[PDB]
Formats: sequence, C-alpha cells, structure tokens
Amino acid sequence: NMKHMAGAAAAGAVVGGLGGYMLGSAMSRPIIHF
Amino acid sequence: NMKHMAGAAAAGAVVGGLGGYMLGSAMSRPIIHF
Amino acid sequence: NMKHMAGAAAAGAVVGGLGGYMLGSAMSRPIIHF
Amino acid sequence: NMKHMAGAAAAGAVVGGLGGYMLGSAMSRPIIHF
Amino acid sequence: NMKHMAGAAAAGAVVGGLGGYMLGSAMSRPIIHF
Amino acid sequence: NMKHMAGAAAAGAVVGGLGGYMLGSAMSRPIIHF
Amino acid sequence: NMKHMAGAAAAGAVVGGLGGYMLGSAMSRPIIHF
Amino acid sequence: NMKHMAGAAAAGAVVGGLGGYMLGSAMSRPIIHF
Amino acid sequence: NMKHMAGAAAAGAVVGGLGGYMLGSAMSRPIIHF
Amino acid sequence: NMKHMAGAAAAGAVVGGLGGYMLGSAMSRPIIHF
Amino acid sequence: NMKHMAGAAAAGAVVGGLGGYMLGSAMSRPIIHF
Amino acid sequence: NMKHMAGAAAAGAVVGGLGGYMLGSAMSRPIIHF
Amino acid sequence: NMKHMAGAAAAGAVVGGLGGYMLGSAMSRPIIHF
Amino acid sequence: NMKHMAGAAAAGAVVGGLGGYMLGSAMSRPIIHF
Amino acid sequence: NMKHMAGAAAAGAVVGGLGGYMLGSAMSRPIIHF
Amino acid sequence: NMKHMAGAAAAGAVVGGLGGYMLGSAMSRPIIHF
Amino acid sequence: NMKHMAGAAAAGAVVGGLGGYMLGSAMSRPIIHF
Amino acid sequence: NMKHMAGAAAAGAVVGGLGGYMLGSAMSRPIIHF
Amino acid sequence: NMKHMAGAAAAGAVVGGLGGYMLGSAMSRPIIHF
Amino acid sequence: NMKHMAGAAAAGAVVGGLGGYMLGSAMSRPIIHF
Repeated sequence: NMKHMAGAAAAGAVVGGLGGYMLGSAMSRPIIHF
Repeated sequence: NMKHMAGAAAAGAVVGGLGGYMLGSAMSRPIIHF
Repeated sequence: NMKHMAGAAAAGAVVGGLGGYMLGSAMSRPIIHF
Repeated sequence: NMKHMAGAAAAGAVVGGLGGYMLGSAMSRPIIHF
Repeated sequence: NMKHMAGAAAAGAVVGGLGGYMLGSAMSRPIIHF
Repeated sequence: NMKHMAGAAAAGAVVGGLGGYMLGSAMSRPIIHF
Repeated sequence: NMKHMAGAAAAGAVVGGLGGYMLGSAMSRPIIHF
Repeated sequence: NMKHMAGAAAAGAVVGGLGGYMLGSAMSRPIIHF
Repeated sequence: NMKHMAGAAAAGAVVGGLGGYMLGSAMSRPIIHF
Repeated sequence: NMKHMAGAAAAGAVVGGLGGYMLGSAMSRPIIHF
Repeated sequence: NMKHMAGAAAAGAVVGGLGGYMLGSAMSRPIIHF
Repeated sequence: NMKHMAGAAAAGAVVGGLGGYMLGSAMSRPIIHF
Repeated sequence: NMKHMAGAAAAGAVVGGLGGYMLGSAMSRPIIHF
Repeated sequence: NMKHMAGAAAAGAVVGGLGGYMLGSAMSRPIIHF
Repeated sequence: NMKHMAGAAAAGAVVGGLGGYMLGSAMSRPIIHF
Repeated sequence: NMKHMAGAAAAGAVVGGLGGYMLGSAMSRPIIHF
Repeated sequence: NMKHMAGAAAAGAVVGGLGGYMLGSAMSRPIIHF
Repeated sequence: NMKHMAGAAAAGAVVGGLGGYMLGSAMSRPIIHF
Repeated sequence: NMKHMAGAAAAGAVVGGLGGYMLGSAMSRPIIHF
Repeated sequence: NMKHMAGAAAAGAVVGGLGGYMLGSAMSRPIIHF
C-alpha cells in the first residue's frame, strides 16, 4: 500500500502559492518595450 | 490501498492561493509599453 | 480503497483563495500602456 | 507618482487561487496518524 | 498620486478564489486518523 | 516616479496559486505517524 | 525613475506557485515517525 | 509498501511558491527592448 | 534611472515555484525516525 | 519497502520556490536588445 | 512530569494588573492633538 | 521532569504589571501633534 | 531533569513591569510633530 | 497648564497588566525548596 | 506649559507589563534551595 | 514650555516591561544553595 | 540535569522592566519633525 | 523651550525592559553556594 | 550537569531594564527632521 | 532652545534593556563559593 504526504500538508503557514496542475501547452509571445 | 494527504491539508494558515487545475491550453500575447 | 485529503481541508485559516477548476482554454491578448 | 500593476490583473484565466493577506499569527499542531 | 491595479481586475475568467483578508490569528489543532 | 509590474500580471494562464502576505509568525508542531 | 518588472509578469503559463511575503518568524518542531 | 513524504510537508513556513506540474510543452518567443 | 527585469518575468512556462520573501527568522527542530 | 523523504519536507522555512515537474519540451528564442 | 508555578501565585500583594492573553491582532491608529 | 518557577511567583509585592501573552500582530500608526 | 527559576520569582518588590510574550510581528509608522 | 498623557492611554491592545500604586512597604521572606 | 506623553501611550500593542509606583521600602530575604 | 515624549510612547509593540518608579530603599539578603 | 537561575530571580527590588520575548519581526518607519 | 524625545519612544518593537527610576539605596548581601 | 546563573539573578537592585529575546528581524527606516 | 533625542528613541527593535536611573548608593558584599 501507499502512504503519501505532499504539497504543503501539515505545514505551519502556507503563505506562498501552491503549485497548479496544467495538462496542456503554453504558447507565449510577450513583447516588452521599456 | 492508498492514504493520500496533499494540498494545504491540516495546514496552519493557508494565506497563499492554492493551485488550480487547468485542462486545456493557454495562448498568450501580451504587449507591454512602459 | 482510497482515503484522500486535499485542498485546504482541516486547515486553520484559509485566507487565500482556493484553486478553481477550468476545463477549457484561455486566449489572452492584453495591451498595457503605462 | 506610482503606477502599480500586480496580482493577477489583466490575466487570461486566473484558475488558481490568489494570495490572501493575514495580519496575525498561526499556531499549528496537527497530528496525523496513517 | 497613485494608480493601482491589483487582484484579478480586468481578468478574463476568475475561476479560482480570490484572497481574503484576515486581521487576527489562527490556532489550529487538527487530528487526522486514516 | 515608479512603474511597477509584478505578481502574475498580464500572464497567460495563472493556474498556480499566488503568494499571500503574512505579517506575523508561525509556530508549527506537526506530529506524523506513518 | 524606476521601471520594474518582476514576479511572473507577462509569463506564458504560471503553473507553479508564486512567492509569498512573510514578515515574521517561523518556529518549527515537526516529529516524523515512519 | 511505500511511505513517501515530499513537497513542503510538515514545513515551518512555506513562503515560497511550490512546484506546479505541467504535462505539455512551452514555446516561448519573448522580445525585450530596453 | 533604473530598468529592472527579474523573477520569472516574460518566461515561457513557470512551472517551478517562485521565491518568497521572508523578513524574520527560522528556528527548526525536526525529529525524524525512520 | 521504501521510506522516502524529499523536497523541503520538515524544513524550517521554505522561502525559496520548490521544483516543478515538466514532462515535455521547451523551445526558447528570446531576443534581448539593451 | 511538570510542576509549574507562574503568574503572581503565592504573592504577597498583587496590586498591579496581571497579564492578559490575546490571540489575535491589534490595528491601532490613534491621533493625538495637544 | 521539570520544576519551573517564573513570573512574579512568591514575590513580595507585585506592584508593576505582569506580562501578557499576545499571539498575533500589531500594526500601529499613531500621529502625534504637540 | 530541569530546575528553572526565572522572571521576578522570589523577588522582593517587583515594581517594574514584567516582560510579555509576543508571537507575531509589529509594523509601526508613528508620525510625531512637535 | 498641563496636558498629560500616560499609562496605556489610546493604546492599541493593552494585553499586559498595568502598573498599580502601592503606598506602603513590603516585607518578604519566601522559602523555596525544590 | 507642559505637554507630556509617557508610559505606553498611543502604543501599538502593550503586551508587557507597565511600571508600577511604589512609595516605600522593600526588605527581602528569600532562601532558595535547589 | 516643554514638549516631552518618553517611555514607550507611540511604540510599535511594547512586549518588554516598562520601568517602575520606586521611592525608597531595598535591603536584600538572598541565600542560594544549588 | 540543569539548575538554571535567570531573569531577576531572588532580586532585591526589580524596579526596571524585565525583558519580553518576541518571536516575529519589527518593521518600523517613524517620522519625527521637531 | 525644550523638545525632548527619549526612552523607547516611537520605537519599532520594545522587547527589552525599560529603565526604572530608583530614588534610594541598595544594600545587597547575596550568598551563593554552588 | 549544569549550574547556570545569569540575568540579574540575586542582584541588589535591578533598576535598569533586562534584556529581551527577539527571534526575528528588524527593518527600520526612521526619518528625523530637527 | 533644545532639541534632544536620546535613549532608544525611533529605534528599530529595542531588544536589550534600557538604562535605569539610580539616585543613591550601592553597597555590595556578595560571597561566591563554587
């Protein structure tokens, strides 16, 4: 059997974001002019 | 069998966002002018 | 069988947002002028 | 002056949670028995 | 002066939760038995 | 003056959580028995 | 003046969490028994 | 059997983001003009 | 003046977490028994 | 059997990001003009 | 076991106040004009 | 075992206040005009 | 074992205040005009 | 004339005791045996 | 004239005791045996 | 005239004790045996 | 074993404040105009 | 005239004790046997 | 074993403050105009 | 006129004690036997 503990489980203060889950692609073409 | 504990379960203070779940793609074309 | 505990279950203070669930795509074309 | 753009402003699909804002402390004593 | 844009303003689809605002503390003592 | 762009602003698909903001402390004493 | 671009701004797909902001301390005493 | 503990489980203060999970590709063509 | 670009700005797919920001200390006394 | 402990488990203050998990490729063609 | 003696126990004349116990935060914005 | 004696225990005349116990934060913005 | 004696225990006249105990942060922005 | 402001006046959260006022003496002969 | 501001006036969180006021003497003869 | 500001006035978090005021003498003869 | 004696224990007249205990951070931005 | 600012006024976090005020003498004859 | 004697233990007249204990950081930006 | 700023005024974190004020003498005859 399996006993799995992951993420931020039982943490003390989860003040950062947690990871998402993306099943698909990213096409990115930003254009930045300073 | 499986015993799974994940996310921010049993946390102390989940002040950051949690991860979403996206099943699909992202096409992104931002244009930033400072 | 499965025993699953996730999200912010049993948390202490869930002051951040929780993750949504999006089954579909995002087309994004913002234009920012400072 | 200040021009500030933050958070998930102008995003394309904000499917994850956003960050909260906690002004105070977290005392956490979870006990997990698998 | 200040021009501030934050949160999920002008977003495309805010399907995740947004962050709350907690001014106070969290004492948490969950007990999980699988 | 200041022109600031941060967070996940103008992103394409923010499927992970964003960072919270915690002004206070975390005392954490989890006890895990597998 | 200042032109600052940080975080995951203008990213293509921010599927990991973003960093929080903690102004305070962490006292941690986990006890793990496998 | 397996006893697995990962992520930021049982942490003291998870103020950085956690890792997402991307099953798909990234095509990126940013153009930056200072 | 200053033109600063940092973090995972303009990235292609930010699937790892980003760095938080902790202004305070960490006292840690974990006890692990395999 | 296996007893595995990894990531930033039982850490004291995880203020850096954690590693994501990417199953797919990266094609990158940035163009930077200072 | 523990034998604890604290506060003003067994004192001779407790004419000052004793300490309270506040589990939560204080936001204070007094304005004093002499 | 532990034998602990603290506070103003067994004192002779506790005419000053004793220390409280605050588990949470203080945000303070006084404005004094003489 | 431990024999601990602290605070103003067994003192003769505790006319000053005793120390509190704050588990959390202080943000302070006073403005004084003489 | 006199304008006097003292004590914990206008405070934000007075969780410690305040000082008493003792006009008289203290004779103290505690005997502590651990 | 006089404008006096003292004590913990206008403070943000007075979690320590405040000073008393003793007009008289202290004779102290504790005897501690560990 | 006089404008006086002292003590822990306008402080951010007064978690230590404040000073008392003793107008009289202290005769002290402790005897400590470890 | 340990025999510890600290603070102002067994003192003769503790007319100054005692030290507090702060587990968290201080951000301070006073502005003083004489 | 006089504008005086002293003590821990306008401080950020006064976690140490403040000074008392003793107008009188101290006769001290401790006897310590280790 | 250990026999420890510290602080202002067994003192004759502790009219100065005692040291606090701060586990966390201080960010300070005072601005003084005479 | 006089503009005086002293003590730990406007400090960032006053975790040490502050100085008292003793107007009188100290006669001290400790006897230490190790």
